[PDB]
Amino acid sequence: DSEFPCPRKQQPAGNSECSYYCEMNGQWKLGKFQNGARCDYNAVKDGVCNEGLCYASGDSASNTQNQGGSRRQENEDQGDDEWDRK
Repeated sequence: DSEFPCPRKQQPAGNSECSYYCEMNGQWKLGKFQNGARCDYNAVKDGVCNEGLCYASGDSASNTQNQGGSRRQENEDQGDDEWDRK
């Protein structure tokens, strides 16, 4: 128990995510399905989802930014063509 207040919710057929919709405290709140439903990660990894988004289990990995850069100008025209003024 942390947040997401609503009773165990009801998922339809052809599901792959876990979140729900219900009205608690006069605001639309997200609810929770049976802890660990199948995700888009069912026929590629093991699917265990709950608490608003899609989740994966069995394999985990993380990526970092080893490439990057900065740009001073995004256009070489140095103006806007929407106004069409110089």
